[PDB]
Amino acid sequence: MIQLMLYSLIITTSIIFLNMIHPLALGLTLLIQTIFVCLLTGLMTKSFWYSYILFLIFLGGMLVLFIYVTSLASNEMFNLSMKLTLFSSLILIFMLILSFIMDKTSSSLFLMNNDMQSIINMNSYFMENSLSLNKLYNFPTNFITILLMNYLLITLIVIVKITKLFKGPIRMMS
Amino acid sequence: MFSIIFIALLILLITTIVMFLASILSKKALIDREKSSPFECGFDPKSSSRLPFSLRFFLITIIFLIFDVEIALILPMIIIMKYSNIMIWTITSIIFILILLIGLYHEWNQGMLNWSN
Amino acid sequence: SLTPFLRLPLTDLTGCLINHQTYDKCGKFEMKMMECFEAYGLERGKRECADLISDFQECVGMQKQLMRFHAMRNERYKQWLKGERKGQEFFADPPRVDAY
Amino acid sequence: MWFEILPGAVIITTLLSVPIYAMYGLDKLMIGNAFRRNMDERFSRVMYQRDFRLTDNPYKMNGLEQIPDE
Amino acid sequence: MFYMEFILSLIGSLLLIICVLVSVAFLTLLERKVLGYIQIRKGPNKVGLMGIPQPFCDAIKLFTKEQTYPLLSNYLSYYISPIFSLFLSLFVWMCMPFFVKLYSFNLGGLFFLCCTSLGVYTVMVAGWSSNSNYALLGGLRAVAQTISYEVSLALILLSFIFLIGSYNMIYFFFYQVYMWFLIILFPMALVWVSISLAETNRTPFDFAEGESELVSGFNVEYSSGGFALIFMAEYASILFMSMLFCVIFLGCDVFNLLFYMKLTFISFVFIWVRGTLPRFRYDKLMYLAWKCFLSFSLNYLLFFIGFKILLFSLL
Amino acid sequence: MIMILYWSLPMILFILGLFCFVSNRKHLLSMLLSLEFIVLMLFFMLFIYLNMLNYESYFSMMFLTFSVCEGALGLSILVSMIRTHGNDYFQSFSIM
Amino acid sequence: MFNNSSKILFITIMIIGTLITVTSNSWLGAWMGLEINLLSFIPLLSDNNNLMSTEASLKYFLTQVLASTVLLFSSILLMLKNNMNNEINESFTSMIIMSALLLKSGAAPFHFWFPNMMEGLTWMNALMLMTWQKIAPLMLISYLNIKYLLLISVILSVIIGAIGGLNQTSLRKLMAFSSINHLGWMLSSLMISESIWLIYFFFYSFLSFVLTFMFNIFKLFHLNQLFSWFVNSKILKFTLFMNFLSLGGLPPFLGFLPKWLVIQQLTLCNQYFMLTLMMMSTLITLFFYLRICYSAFMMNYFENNWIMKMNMNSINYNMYMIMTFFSIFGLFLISLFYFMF
Amino acid sequence: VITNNTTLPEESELNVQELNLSSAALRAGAFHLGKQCEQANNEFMLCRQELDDPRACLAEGKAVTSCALDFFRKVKKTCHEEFTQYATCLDKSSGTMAFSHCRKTQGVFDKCIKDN
Amino acid sequence: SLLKRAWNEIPDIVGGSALALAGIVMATIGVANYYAKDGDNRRYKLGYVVYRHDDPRALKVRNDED
Ligand SMILES: COC1=C(OC)C(=O)C(C/C=C(\C)CC/C=C(\C)CC/C=C(\C)CC/C=C(\C)CC/C=C(/C)CC/C=C(\C)CC/C=C(\C)CC/C=C(\C)CC/C=C(\C)CCC=C(C)C)=C(C)C1=O
Ligand SMILES: CCCCCCCCCCCCCCCCCC(=O)OC[C@H](COP(=O)(O)OCCN)OC(=O)CCCCCCCCCCCCCCCCC
Ligand SMILES: CCCCCCCCCC(=O)OC[C@H](COP(=O)(O)OCCC(C)C)OC(=O)CCCCCCC
Ligand SMILES: CCCCCCCCCCCC
Repeated sequence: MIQLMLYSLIITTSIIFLNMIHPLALGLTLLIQTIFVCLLTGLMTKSFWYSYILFLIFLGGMLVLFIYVTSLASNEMFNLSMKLTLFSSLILIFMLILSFIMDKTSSSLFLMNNDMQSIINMNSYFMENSLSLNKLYNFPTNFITILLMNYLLITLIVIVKITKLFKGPIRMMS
Repeated sequence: MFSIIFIALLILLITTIVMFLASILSKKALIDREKSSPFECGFDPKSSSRLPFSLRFFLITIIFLIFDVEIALILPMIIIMKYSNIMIWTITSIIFILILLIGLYHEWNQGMLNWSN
Repeated sequence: SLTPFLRLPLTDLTGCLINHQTYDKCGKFEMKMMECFEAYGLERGKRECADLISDFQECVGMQKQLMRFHAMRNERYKQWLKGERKGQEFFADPPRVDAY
Repeated sequence: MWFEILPGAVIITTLLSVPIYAMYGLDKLMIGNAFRRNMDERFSRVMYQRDFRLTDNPYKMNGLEQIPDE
Repeated sequence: MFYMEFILSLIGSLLLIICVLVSVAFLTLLERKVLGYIQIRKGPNKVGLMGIPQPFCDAIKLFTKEQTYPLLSNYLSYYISPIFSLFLSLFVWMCMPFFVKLYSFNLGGLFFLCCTSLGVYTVMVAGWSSNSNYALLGGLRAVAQTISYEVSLALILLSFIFLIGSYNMIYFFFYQVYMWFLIILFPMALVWVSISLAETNRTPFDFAEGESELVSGFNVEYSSGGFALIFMAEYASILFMSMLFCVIFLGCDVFNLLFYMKLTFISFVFIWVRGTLPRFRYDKLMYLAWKCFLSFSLNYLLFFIGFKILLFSLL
Repeated sequence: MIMILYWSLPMILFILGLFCFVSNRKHLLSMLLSLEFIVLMLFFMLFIYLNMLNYESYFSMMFLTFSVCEGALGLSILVSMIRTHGNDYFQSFSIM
Repeated sequence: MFNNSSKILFITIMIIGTLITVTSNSWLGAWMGLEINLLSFIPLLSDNNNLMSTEASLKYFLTQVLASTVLLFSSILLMLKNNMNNEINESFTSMIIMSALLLKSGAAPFHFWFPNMMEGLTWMNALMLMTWQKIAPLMLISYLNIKYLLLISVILSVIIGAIGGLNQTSLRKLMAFSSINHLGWMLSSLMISESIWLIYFFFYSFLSFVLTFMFNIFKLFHLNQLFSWFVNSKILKFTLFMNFLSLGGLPPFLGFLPKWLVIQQLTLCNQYFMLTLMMMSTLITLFFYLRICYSAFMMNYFENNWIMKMNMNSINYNMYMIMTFFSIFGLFLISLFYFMF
Repeated sequence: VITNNTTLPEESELNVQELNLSSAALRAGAFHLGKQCEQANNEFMLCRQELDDPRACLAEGKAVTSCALDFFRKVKKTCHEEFTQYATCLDKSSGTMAFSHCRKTQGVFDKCIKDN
Repeated sequence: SLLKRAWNEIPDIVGGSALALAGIVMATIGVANYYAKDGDNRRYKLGYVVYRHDDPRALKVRNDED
């Protein structure tokens, strides 16, 4: 029931996100979108780690983007429309009705949770995020992690090169 | 996590009831023309706050974003120490923190952690 | 799986990225498919490993099992709409939670 | 002089001690066990499923009186 | 899951919310009394019996004064932000390690970091939507402050987690049965006290609400309920990081009254730093949390990585 | 039907995000936010794929790292617009 | 590359990312290699003293980020349906993978970013854009056995890249439209023989790498800058302009050989109609090559009077004239080669 | 999936008496149970690992449940009240039933086991 | 020369570098102590593992005292 509610909320916020001209409307819409996407991703995995990781990522990213909102397109008009509110309300109540009259066994995800796994699975009895995150630090794929460290260092070098700090601060009509 | 959703909705409901009770029991006086105006320390503003703001720490913000996704790859290895090869875990962990120290000390050497000015 | 074009030492890290060998129920089937993908090749394996490809595909993708389940669920609701299945006896006896 | 700081601090000490100790009563009123079952590990959750399968109360314990004489 | 649980989880969460709110009120009373006694003067003494119902005087007045309907503001975004600020500042308190099963937070550090990042989001939304220059400056100072302390707060937490081996804060109790972690982590007792004041926007890092650099910071257009929920959100954040100083550095036991005495003492320390040290500049805050705190966090993380490999071979 | 009942939704939301990315907007930062949305829906679809498999969800952080470095590249391009222009209007840039 | 060692670092990470892409046995490793290549190639192509180079970098960034996200989307769909890294029978998600690869490569009808962005570049970054950045999407097209979509891309690329290059008198956009026309010959060879594609790509990159050096050294950004270009002997300019007849496919020059091996391998594989469609395309490419060749074939020109001495680099002009000899008299090495057997 | 060609054990085979003790009663006396049922548990889990088929090792599961039932009858005949006190202490002493929370009743139960 | 300037102007960096060098030395000592004995064959094993007598992993099983 909660998964179908998250489906309906993600659909309604995606309709809202496709229709917003103002960057702050897009920012708040993608705030509630990443909240609902973080909860939905959690439902699929045995543990709740990557939802938390994705939330730290997408709250570390738009924290910067608001500073660029206040530095570029700080002055732009909001335009509320009754058509979008009526459309979102009608679609939202229609999908809550459709989710209430639906069989929730057929609409549930086939991905296995921590309790959907059987009792005979001895790997399920370990600590909940151990075997999932193991291959980041194991022998076949530590070199991809090495490549990611060097990639992030090269990324930082690129950011320093193409954002020249000695040219001055950035604003509109600089 | 389903209980956390319900208690988060209950906290949001309780705070909205608290704010609406603060609005209902507030003193209802008539709105003056210059009461609603922005403060600006007692004088006329000359400029709206929607005027563009100068950013002197753009490089620090993007370095913060890069370092935060670097934080997102450190948090696994608390769990991974008891279940992996100790040699590979130490090579990855000490090489991770030393590469971060090379990057941070190199940008300290260039002075890119200082605000543009 | 695919092939490395102009393969170098840089493909040794990439080659072990996503596979079913790490504690998965399907991987042995996948391993068998990889066996003929090492024997027949990538192009003769599309024709001479049609049995081993399909077993891995409906083992990890679970296509035929989920089509079976959705045919079992739709027939019960179809019998309820047609009136053959009573509303009180619409669902069967539930399994024990200690089962599976 | 300085002791008047202690009114206003003990209330922070007492009231924040309220939501733990009250549950140490409020479980014992209805659960019968002062500690409700923790669900951190998978095995504790599976054995909680076993207890709630055996009895409607998972905190009601089946002793040796359940076992038949033979 | 048993039905009674849900009921007792709801009851314990609501009782925790009510007790944290009244403890926020008496924390304002405690700050106004000892912060006076930081100087020569006294605290509130006349109203009520001995100043005890003084937060009730402060709460009756702020719930009855006229709501500001500002002119150039976006009122539909200005009205909602203190509600969300109080909502996350009370929602973070569900992470509290109970010895009973309140909530099985296996990932309490990540939950704490998420609510920590979200509280400053409410602060910077309330700063922008007031449509005042001082409010926008306080909001941008809050964004620069959280960009300064966020990665430093995370890496310092990881070092404590390494001493635990798990992300569940009740496992802090088993590793502190013989002694407190104040013996080992005294440089990050200082560093976590520095970060926790930057988390709660408190002196020496009070740039989001400045009384001399700006005029009340981002609270310049908030009055009579919006200011009240913003103020309780800030003080509940102060109570939460006082609790987290008591969890990590001190004993994580909750069945002793000495824990709540220690929490009142760490709250007194939070008042005590404000009454002694002057405020920084946020230029020096950004030069501090990027070149000193982050480097020390990475270095002592290396020290804990080596010590945990040394300890694991001996076991 | 099986492709319709499972994972048909994030294809539709990714198509809506792609249409939000290419729509006639005044500013580049709206396109950066649409990039963040299509990162979110690619995370959803990749997470469905990595959770059919049991213990291969470690890859889900690498995609986050490459996507954040994409966003950092876009943010630094947005800084480099100010080094040459005074604005981020897409009409103000050269069409040829 | 020029004026900084960090650009040499960016070239190193460029080579590393492209070789990570083309060696990947999974689409996800190829995707992250494309991310590394994009990360490497944004800072080269960015210059704050040029107002149009940043716009060209923005156009490249938006085009590659849109094409990389569609590529990962259809890769995830291919893993969702046919759970191995490839597909047994061809379907629509393979066409979405091929279309997202064709947006990276710059082939028609997804070609429109490519000469509109090349006006903002220098010549060395143009050479890196239309030679090395076509390694990674074209080598990933080889894993897909789709004939109609590739054939439509081939026909559209050879039609547009010939017709479109007639209007521009700027050498960068004209050479970009020439690279679109030579992309169609590469994609036509991609579904008959991967080795023949490698040979056409190597000789096309050789002719591009020698025609860039004539424009990079003397800074020839326009067609009339060729007419005003001073040489100390007009026979030297006559010989240096024979590389355009080489790139047009005229024998007995070197560039007849890769076109000829593509035509031989196409006729052995029983394709005749699209080969005939590519015969009419390369006449128009040779036609807008000849407008450059007007600047040296008439042997005497009404030239500007003030300039009297021509200037060049030492090592760059030394390396330029090794390859100009092999772009004219390169068919004498037909006996030495052993790839084509 | 399960088809008509695959055999299954009948309902008369699976209708035997099963251990219906709670979690605190199983955790109390858990260390003394495996010293008596070391042979059945190891054989059943070894043949459950490699055979990996629930139809196999059914008699091994019968032997495991019979050994556990015989041990619980032996506990029930002699000083049932000490086991009741230990199981009640282990249930009521902590959330996760750790043996370290109360050890006095564990000592009394081990003293009764050693005396009997 | 440069150590006195770094110890005068940035002393927390010098103290952190000493702590990190001590951590690198202790990591080397811990890895060498882990691999000096049979550290891969741990005494207590996660899960329920049973080995037959003819298995090659059977004679590697430790018989130490708790
Ligand atoms: C030389 O030149 C100069 C001049 O020329 C001569 C000048 O003139 C001036 C100008 C100067 C002057 C005019 C005077 C000088 C100024 C000063 C001395 C100012 C400096 C002093 C201070 C700032 C004071 C010291 C600071 C303190 C004490 C910190 C605390 C201060 C506060 C204001 C905090 C109080 C606010 C509160 C308490 C908010 C109220 C909210 C609540 C109480 C909410 C809590 C709620 C509860 C407890 C209960 C709620 C429960 C609920 C909702 C749930 C319950 C439910 C149930 C069911 C029970 C200057 C500067 C100058 O230089
Ligand atoms: C994570 C991000 C999430 C983002 C999405 C969040 C969405 C949340 C829901 C949004 C709903 C919006 C509804 C808006 C309705 C009001 C619109 C409005 O603007 O009202 C204006 C009004 C006065 O403002 P005005 O005069 O316009 O002044 C501005 C001039 N510059 O303003 C007002 O009067 C202020 C509002 C007063 C509301 C009072 C409601 C009536 C009372 C309700 C019951 C209270 C009961 C309390 C006691 C209970 C006891 C059990
Ligand atoms: C209005 C919402 C504000 C934002 C809340 C963000 C919470 C943290 C991010 C996240 O995904 O956390 C995953 C966590 C996962 O749970 P945990 O892993 O923390 O705990 C297990 C849970 C009963 C064992 C402890 O979920 C939440 O925090 C629930 C959020 C409810 C939101 C309600 C409104 C839609
Ligand atoms: C900088 C590297 C730290 C870790 C070193 C691990 C290997 C130590 C020596 C092992 C010899 C067998």
